[PDB]
Amino acid sequence: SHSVKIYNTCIGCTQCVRACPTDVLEMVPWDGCKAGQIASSPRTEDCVGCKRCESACPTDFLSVRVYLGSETSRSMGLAY
Amino acid sequence: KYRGLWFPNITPPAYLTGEFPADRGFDPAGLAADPKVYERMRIAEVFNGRLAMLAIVGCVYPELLGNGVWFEVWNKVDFYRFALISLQVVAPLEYWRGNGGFGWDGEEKYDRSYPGFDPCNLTTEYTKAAEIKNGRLAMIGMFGLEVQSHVTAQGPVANLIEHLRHPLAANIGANLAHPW
Amino acid sequence: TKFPKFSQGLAQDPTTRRIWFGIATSHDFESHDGMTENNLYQKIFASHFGQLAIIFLWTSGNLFHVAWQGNF
Amino acid sequence: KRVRVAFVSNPVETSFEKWSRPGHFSRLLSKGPNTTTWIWNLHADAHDFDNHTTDLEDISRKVFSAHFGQLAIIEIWLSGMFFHGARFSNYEAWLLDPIHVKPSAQIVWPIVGQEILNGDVGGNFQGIQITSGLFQLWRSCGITSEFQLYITALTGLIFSAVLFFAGWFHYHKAAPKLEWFQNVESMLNHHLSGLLGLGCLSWAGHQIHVSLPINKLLDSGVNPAELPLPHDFILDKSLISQLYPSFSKGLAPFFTFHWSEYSDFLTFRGGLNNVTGGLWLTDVAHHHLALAVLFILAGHMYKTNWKIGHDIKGLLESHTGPFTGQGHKGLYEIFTNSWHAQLSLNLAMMGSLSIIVAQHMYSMPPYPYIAIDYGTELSLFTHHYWIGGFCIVGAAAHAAIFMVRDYDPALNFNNLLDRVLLHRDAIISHLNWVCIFLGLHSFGLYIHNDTLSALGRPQDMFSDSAIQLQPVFAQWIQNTHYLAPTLTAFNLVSPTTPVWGGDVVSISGKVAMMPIKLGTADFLVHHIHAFTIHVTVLILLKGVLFSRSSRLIPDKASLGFRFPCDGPGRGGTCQVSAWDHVFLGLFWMYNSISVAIFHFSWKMQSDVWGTVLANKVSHITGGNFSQGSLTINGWLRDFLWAQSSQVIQSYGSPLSAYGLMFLGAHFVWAFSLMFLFSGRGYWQELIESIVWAHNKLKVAPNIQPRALSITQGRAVGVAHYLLGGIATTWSFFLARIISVG
Amino acid sequence: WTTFYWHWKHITLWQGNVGQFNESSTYLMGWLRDYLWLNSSQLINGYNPFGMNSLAVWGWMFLFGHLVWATGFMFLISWRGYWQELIETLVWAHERTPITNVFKWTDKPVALSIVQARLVGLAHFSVGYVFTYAAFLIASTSAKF
Amino acid sequence: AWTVPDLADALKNTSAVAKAKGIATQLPTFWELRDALSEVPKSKFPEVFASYKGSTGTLLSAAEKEEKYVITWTSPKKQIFELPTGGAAEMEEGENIFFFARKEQCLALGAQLRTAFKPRIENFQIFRVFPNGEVQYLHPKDGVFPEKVNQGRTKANHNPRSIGENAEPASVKFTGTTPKDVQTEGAVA
Ligand code: CLA
Ligand code: CLA
Ligand code: CLA
Ligand code: CLA
Repeated sequence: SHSVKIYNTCIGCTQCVRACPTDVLEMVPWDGCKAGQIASSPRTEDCVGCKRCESACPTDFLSVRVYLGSETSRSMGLAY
Repeated sequence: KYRGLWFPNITPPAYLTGEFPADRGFDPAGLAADPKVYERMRIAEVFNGRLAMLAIVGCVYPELLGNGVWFEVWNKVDFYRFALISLQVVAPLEYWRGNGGFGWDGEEKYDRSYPGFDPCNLTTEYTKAAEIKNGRLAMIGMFGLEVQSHVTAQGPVANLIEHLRHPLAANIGANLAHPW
Repeated sequence: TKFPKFSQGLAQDPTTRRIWFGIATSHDFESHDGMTENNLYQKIFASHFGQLAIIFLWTSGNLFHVAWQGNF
Repeated sequence: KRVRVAFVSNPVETSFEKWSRPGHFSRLLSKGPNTTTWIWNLHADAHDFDNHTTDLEDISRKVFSAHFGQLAIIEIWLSGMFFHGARFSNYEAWLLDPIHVKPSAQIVWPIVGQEILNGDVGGNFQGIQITSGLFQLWRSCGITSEFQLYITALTGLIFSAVLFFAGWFHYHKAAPKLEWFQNVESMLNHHLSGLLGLGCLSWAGHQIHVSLPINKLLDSGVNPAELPLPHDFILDKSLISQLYPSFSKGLAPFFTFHWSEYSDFLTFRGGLNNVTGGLWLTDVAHHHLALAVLFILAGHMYKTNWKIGHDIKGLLESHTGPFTGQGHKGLYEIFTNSWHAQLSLNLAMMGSLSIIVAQHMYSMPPYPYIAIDYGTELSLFTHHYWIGGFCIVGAAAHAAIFMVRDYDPALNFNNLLDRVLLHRDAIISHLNWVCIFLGLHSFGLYIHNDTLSALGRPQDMFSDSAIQLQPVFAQWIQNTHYLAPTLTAFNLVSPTTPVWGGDVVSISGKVAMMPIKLGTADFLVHHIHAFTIHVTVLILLKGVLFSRSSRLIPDKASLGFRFPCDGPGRGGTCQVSAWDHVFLGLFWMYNSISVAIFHFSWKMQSDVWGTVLANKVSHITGGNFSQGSLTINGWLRDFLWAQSSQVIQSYGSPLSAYGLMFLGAHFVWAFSLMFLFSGRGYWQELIESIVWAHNKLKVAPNIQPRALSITQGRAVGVAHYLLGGIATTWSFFLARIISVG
Repeated sequence: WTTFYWHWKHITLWQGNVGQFNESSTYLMGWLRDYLWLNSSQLINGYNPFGMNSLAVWGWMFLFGHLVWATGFMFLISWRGYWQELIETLVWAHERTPITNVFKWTDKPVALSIVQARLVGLAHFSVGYVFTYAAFLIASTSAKF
Repeated sequence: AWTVPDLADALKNTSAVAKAKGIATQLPTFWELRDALSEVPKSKFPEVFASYKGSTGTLLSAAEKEEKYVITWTSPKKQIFELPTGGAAEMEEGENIFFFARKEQCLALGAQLRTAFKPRIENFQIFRVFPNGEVQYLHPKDGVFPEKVNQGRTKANHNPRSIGENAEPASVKFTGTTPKDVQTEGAVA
């Protein structure tokens, strides 16, 4: 499976969460930023590796980061 | 069981219900009114058809390959040897077909129309109708070949090519208008 | 399936990727599963012997085919 | 009543303000540049009107007005050709001696040694030999002077100004409303009956009254200086009566339906003139007059304002059978609301028409003395083939833009378009099989021959002296077309062309046309053609049908028509967009047309073009196509290596520009691989180090250097590949056929 | 570039006409015409409609190199998504074609990866480059000497 | 409050399940369609054709052997929407059910439900269905859409640094770890 990690530079704009096509990320509460929410990645078994989240992120060098790893039928985007 | 008929507004015979493949209500001469004959006729129809299908490919394909014409084969090939050797080979096969098996009493009760020689499991009440219809087409064809053999005295590929080259000067009209 | 046994990640892959990426990572010994420095140096040293033998067999075959089928 | 002119006065103010504000048309571009990407985006997005506005009326207006600008630029280009023909040509010399003088209408200035390109073309003239067919077209029109060429070029420049005016007027001053644009039945009636109908009538009028006399006199050796001027045929009916006596009866036969009285200028002979090697102009007149009648008729078929005529929406909705659901319902709305749908259909047809033009103009040479101008013949075939291939690939592009941008599911429920999309895996998979089958059974046969030839077994080859593959259907068709004048086209004298069979037409020594025979070599090339067209359809159709979605990407439409990928996951999704299918189809169209024009060039040089002595015909490459084309080695050796001697031995001669263009095109083609084989990750990191050194010497720019985008890299790559490939063949073709033939 | 120079420089020295190299090597049409074009004559006649000579193997390996080089461009130019979507339609056709379905794969067919195809493209390109030049180099030198 | 929903309650509506099975079936083999047409007179030919309702974009064999996905929602009107598997379908007034082969297709249709309709549809629920018969509810997993912050959610895979404060790979050699997973809070499998 791919690995999605969130770093403390997040500003809780929710853009990555909106972008994700397989519901991997969600917003949980946090106190490290003004918006009082950070992104999190509970369902990384469903991550396809598209990197749409990283395209959405507006922080200078992203706060969300997808490290591609071992392939499964879920991550390989197979309908067969 | 809707089925089509061989002539527009006719009514089918009452013994032809559509119960069997490729029934089109066609028995004006009443040759299958008794059910046991209709059983044998059914086996015969499929078997004459299968043989006409083999025959018509056998007749056309060596002429396409330039190996000779089907009704002139007997001046290069001895008929009597061919027919002796063929009947020797065919006899136990035909025997077993009619018999129903290898045993003297039938025993291993097989279908003598539709044995199981089908590795692709393709057999349905539809493919049965396709087999019959292709066979009927081939029987009509082999009738054509024989009559054309006598009337035009050329091979069937030659007959086709003549019709294609000169459709008006090579057709049934022109060939029967002359003494032939 | 099983191949490649030096990579569990690849050997769980249900696609034809497993085969291709198994062949292409077979000699990269550091990246193999549970590789230690000791085991790494020992497989390098053996493979080195294997390369040497292949070179001596190659020369042996040039000599042989020229002695047998050539015009030296 | 219903069909009516409806417009708006003065909707856009003429001012140079926005000319000074680049990017004005886009919300994003108008904020100004920050990186270099902006500049490229400005050029890429300029003509994409449906991305500027949402109003279909504003889009229609821009389209109509842009069309006038295109006509203006075409008119400048034609005026140029007429002017160059009047002032820098040997047209008047060529008109006395068409067989010997070579047509030329471009002189070069003497500077840096380039004057060598002014070759010896005849008629006491030095210049560049042209291969466009202008001189033959002018002669056929009846143009004999330079004055007439001058008048035409001046009138065309005024007409170009007027068309630029119309564009400004119909956009800035009096712009039609969307209702006007949506009168498709009026448009069809007018374009068929008016533009094509009256256009054919008018041109038949010119032919009958100007082109037929002047050509008839010229073909009987009448020296163009002492020819009558064209009005003289109109004013003095005695001149035209001597040539065609039916004119003495005037228009009385026409009105009493005794049209057979005009059978001396309206013929149906068929075949080529024996003097010029062209079609007979009396046939060409009857042709255009018959077309006129059919087009005027055809344009009376749709309903506008008078209760007669067919309604198109009805007509489409009526035709619906059982396999096809709701059938042609919903199409009328697509074709009167989507400009991209129309542009797709019209490009597919225009492209197919260009290829038909090419195939019909080599076999039935329509202009005097064009058939024995072998450089013209080769050029026009090749030109029209390339134009066709490009248009067809455009048709696929615009179809995919329609699917991504203007498809409405709601209005397409269980009609044909929806049903197509419900079985798109069956369509692509069957196409895939056919392409593999044709690949193996066609290029596999060349590989067979090459290998068996090299193994020393020539009797095992697919050849006319070996295993024969004869094209028997085409032979059948050829024979039927040759016999046609005896039964099925009885009132015709000769068959339409010598190609079908018969005798060699030869003007002076040179062969105009002669029968083209087909055998094993013709069979293999034809099945190669069928293979390459099938693969190009596979790539373009896959792009149209999978433009909105696929198993891999469910929401492609939301990403759009042109996007580079959806990231390195799912195994990697590079080039999934429909734009990327158009990009790969460009290469396969290039491969397909390239093989076709090589076929033509070798077959014509080997089996048609040549010189006749008595009855023996000595072809240019001496009949080597039939045997030599059956291996790849023979294509490389007997075509590519042998016929390339002229272009590589052209330095120091007036053909040396082709030598330079040959090397230059090889260069541009190889340069394209830098863009096609790399990616922008590398280039953006290399530009970072360069930007460093500019920064250190305080000369870094405020518009930040960026590497091109993914899409733009692909676009640059295929552009430079297509340019370098096509120009290479152009150099090689013109230098060869200008030298030998 | 280094081997073309070495070769042409020796081939002209050994034949005696060093003028050929001295005159022609200063412009690129010289390389194309008096090196590639001229010294490919015997090579491409290794097998002809008339017959074949012992250069027929190098002839064939010369066209083989051309083919392998060109095949590498497919991997280098067309990229993965195109192929992943086509292979999805072939998997559909296999699954839905009767009789045949019973042949099932154990490894789900997918398109090659991004790096993999860069490597496969490079390997086709390299093999064809080497095999073409070695054919030309041996056949041309051996033909004239 | 909010409780995890059941597909069983959704699958009770037999019409909606019938429709779902109808639409998630593959188009028939030509042979089968030929046979169906063979058993009817000509007038009834479009009815046969009208009996098919699937496509080639639907579930293949993996759905039966690995997992399929189900989306349920309730529509206020009968309207045409675009399937993520190519083609169009009709949502009925009331409960709709649709089967898909990937989670990305489900959420794609969900995304269309939340953007492209004038009364927006927000009430879709997505479930994963195994061959044995276990049904796992997937989305929205806690009742609240994930873009909205909800109490009770915890941090997953959080790294408590910036990305520049990761270690160098050469510092964790032969130890079995990478720099990216050092000191990760809420590290999932
Ligand atoms: C090591 C390189 C080498 C190579 C490339 C060849 C190549 C060949 N041999 Mg030769 N051979 C070799 C060594 C080699 N030989 C040696 C050392 C001997 C003496 C034992 C022979 C004895 C021999 C005989 C009797 C014959 C050949 C023949 C041949 C030809 C056909 C293949 C064959 O039939 O051999 C079959 C192979 C053997 C008989 C034994 C080969 C032993 C070598 C060491 C194989 C291992 C190579 C290498 C290390 C494997 C690594 C590759 C891997 C990384 C993919 C082919 C040209 C045939 C021939 O002449 O056709 C015209 C033939 O009749 N060879
Ligand atoms: C004569 C003066 C004139 C002026 C001041 C205006 C002013 C304007 N026009 Mg109008 N227009 C004019 C003439 C004029 N137009 C004519 C003659 C036409 C018919 C073509 C139009 C049709 C028209 C349309 C369809 C539109 C405008 C629009 C506009 C506005 C923005 C134009 C702009 O920024 O682009 C400046 C662009 C250029 C200078 C590029 C000119 C390209 C020309 C036409 C062809 C050149 C091809 C050339 C031969 C090069 C070939 C390749 C080369 C390598 C050889 C601006 C108010 C636009 C608008 O309203 O936006 C909201 C708009 O959509 N105009
Ligand atoms: C009547 C024909 C026609 C018309 C009206 C259009 C109109 C359009 N096309 Mg379509 N198209 C066509 C034919 C046409 N196309 C053909 C034949 C092809 C296949 C090549 C395409 C393939 C195509 C694609 C792939 C795309 C379009 C797009 C567009 C739109 C924007 C174009 C733009 O902004 O580029 C501005 C113009 C340029 C940047 C000029 C490019 C110059 C080229 C690359 C080189 C020309 C070389 C020159 C001839 C010779 C050498 C020059 C010398 C200096 C060396 C516009 C709606 C685009 C779109 O998305 O809109 C939705 C788009 O992506 N078209
Ligand atoms: C020479 C270079 C080359 C070759 C050989 C290929 C080959 C292929 N291309 Mg590729 N392609 C190329 C360059 C090439 N391409 C380039 C430069 C690009 C642009 C980037 C592409 C882009 C491209 C796209 C976008 C597509 C293709 C497709 C294809 C496949 C077409 C189907 C086919 O004909 O298979 C038959 C195979 C061949 C003709 C290859 C040669 C096989 C030889 C002759 C047989 C081998 C010997 C064999 C063992 C003998 C068995 C029989 C014998 C014993 C009797 C084929 C594999 C298409 C495809 O896959 O559709 C199905 C497809 O969509 N290509």
